[PDB]
Amino acid sequence: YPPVRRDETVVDDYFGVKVADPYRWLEDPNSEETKEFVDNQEKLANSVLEECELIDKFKQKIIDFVNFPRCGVPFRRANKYFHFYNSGLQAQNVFQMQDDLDGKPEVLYDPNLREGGRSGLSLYSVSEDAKYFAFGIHSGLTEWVTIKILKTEDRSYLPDTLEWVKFSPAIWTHDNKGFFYCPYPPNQEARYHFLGTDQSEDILLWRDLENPAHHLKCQITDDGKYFLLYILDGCDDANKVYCLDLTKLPNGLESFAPFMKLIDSFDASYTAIANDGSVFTFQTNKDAPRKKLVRVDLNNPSVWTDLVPESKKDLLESAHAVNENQLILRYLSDVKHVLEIRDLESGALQHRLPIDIGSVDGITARRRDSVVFFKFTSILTPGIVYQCDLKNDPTQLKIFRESVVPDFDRSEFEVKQVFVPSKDGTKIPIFIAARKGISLDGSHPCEMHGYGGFGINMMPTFSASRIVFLKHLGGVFCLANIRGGGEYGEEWHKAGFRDKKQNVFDDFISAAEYLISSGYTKARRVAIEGGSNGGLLVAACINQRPDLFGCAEANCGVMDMLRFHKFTLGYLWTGDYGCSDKEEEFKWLIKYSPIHNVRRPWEQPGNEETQYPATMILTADHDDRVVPLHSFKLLATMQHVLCTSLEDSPQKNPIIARIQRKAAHYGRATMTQIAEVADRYGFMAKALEAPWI
Amino acid sequence: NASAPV
Ligand SMILES: C[As](C)(=O)[O-]
Repeated sequence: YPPVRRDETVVDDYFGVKVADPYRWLEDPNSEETKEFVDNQEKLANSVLEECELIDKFKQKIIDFVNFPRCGVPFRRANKYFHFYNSGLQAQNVFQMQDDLDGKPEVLYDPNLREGGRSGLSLYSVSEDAKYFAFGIHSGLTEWVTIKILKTEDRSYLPDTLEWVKFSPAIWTHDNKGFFYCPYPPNQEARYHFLGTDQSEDILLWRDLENPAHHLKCQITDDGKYFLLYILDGCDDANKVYCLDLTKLPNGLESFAPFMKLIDSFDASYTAIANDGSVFTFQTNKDAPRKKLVRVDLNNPSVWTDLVPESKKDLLESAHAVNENQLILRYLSDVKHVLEIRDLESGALQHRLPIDIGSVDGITARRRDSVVFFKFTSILTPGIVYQCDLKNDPTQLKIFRESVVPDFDRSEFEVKQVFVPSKDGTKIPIFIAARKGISLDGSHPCEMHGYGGFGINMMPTFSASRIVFLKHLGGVFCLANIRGGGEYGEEWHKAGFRDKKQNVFDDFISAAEYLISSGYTKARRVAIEGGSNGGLLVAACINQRPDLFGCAEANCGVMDMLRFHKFTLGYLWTGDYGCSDKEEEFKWLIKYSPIHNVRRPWEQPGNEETQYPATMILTADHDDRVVPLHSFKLLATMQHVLCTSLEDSPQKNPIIARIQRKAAHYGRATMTQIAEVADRYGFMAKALEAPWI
Repeated sequence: NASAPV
């Protein structure tokens, strides 16, 4: 282990509790001492990884399994269709256009020609007349985007260059004169940009200097009549709704704004699904933690009526107006999708299609489209684009595109869903994937994934690397739908946040206990993996029950729960986590903060045989979302407490960081991501003493 | 818009 300096003078008082921070100096990513740490850890990592002789076998198998063409879900503008394509191994997906769904594609924008495809497209917007394509380009490693506009007819750029954007969409008016977007000043704003003008001329529609942390999303209705502005605070599923009637402006957007403030609190979520003139259909969680559809007339805005009442059991995850007078509702029913077709006007059910284990997403059809397309994936189904022609054949899903994994016979494997009790009795759904016919004799290596926060739904989607694990390591994979997610509505989220964050960890630990008791695996043959809030999941669980796990892989985790709120966008997570500035919330946080709860398990009576799992801490060197000090401080703390603070420690399992050079949080070019995942699985196979098959 | 299901 490399020498890592401790600054024994750094100590802080939290409400009478003294907390030492000997690796505070790792918070400065620019010092030579920090850069030397990174160099030293990289060297150590490389030295451990070169002992992991299956990395190259995993890598090539992952490459081979990923090497298949993928056509994304198409969407329509005017007569043209647009979609993403990848021939299999391109660094990023290429944006294509066609005149006909089965006609020859033209390339509209290829991210691979820029910076070797470090980053793909995240902002992509096509104008209503299909003549213009607005998209976001990253300049360097930062999160800042520049919006450029290309003409679809000849692929020439407009001069227009819009700076100081991050995650804004570009929302076009039906007159094709320009678009709404939400930039920051050189305090997010809502602006309108006219084509052929400099950004300095853009019309200001909204700012709130009195609430600088409030952030914005926007939308235009399918009829082109209303601009909707949504105002959000932090990460809560709740928002304001402001409506601007574009038909009543004396001189268009040039006239400048006078929003109708339909909803002006943060009490509930509201997404506009459809309107007929002033009569709006919303999706909302108001008095409905599993969501519902409601109707309100802007001309009588006090009076809301249920259109599709809240299900007693199932989350209404999304809703989409289609074929002029219908709705497709996407329900999540015990973490499996159910698609319903309903009448828009009455809300009446017409058809109901339960979906197999997997996930349907990517419905982009608009009210005026009669063909709806969507994507289905699952652990054992790489990717199908389905089409449903509501005009001519409403009852049938037809396969439009079907991905094929080379040399993968899905019939050798099986996926099941089971429900397991947490400490408090609560039923936790888990998916379990494995070779068919295995013996439940405790002998299989097992990988478990989870997240558990922020109302995020964890779906069992396709992963090529997971198939390598299953087939070539004889592995058992588990995806655990722990609390803190949104899978059973807002009550599931809140049963796993703030003072109840510990429930999330208990759920995950309860799942691992089930997999051991049921005979899939055994204590110390279980690997756990998670990212971001899921990286926190991994780090807390290994601190609390190191005896259960043989390998832990924490991707860009939030590890200093006392100081996270002080860096970049960490302040937006206090909704889920609390904040150590407030004593009560400090008292939740200090009990599970990963860098504050590293302890030698062998010093606990009865626990003399126990060490920490083999641990890989992963992070990009320029993650501006979750700053890498989290990872670095946890690494330093573990290495110290468990290894270099002792002459001949019992901690034999390696503790290392895989630090990606010249990487942001976003990017993930194919080969870069494959390299990372190959390293994570080779390490796991070595940690669990699992042979290649 | 992930480039591949890795
Ligand atoms: C990016 As996060 C800390 O909400 O998982």
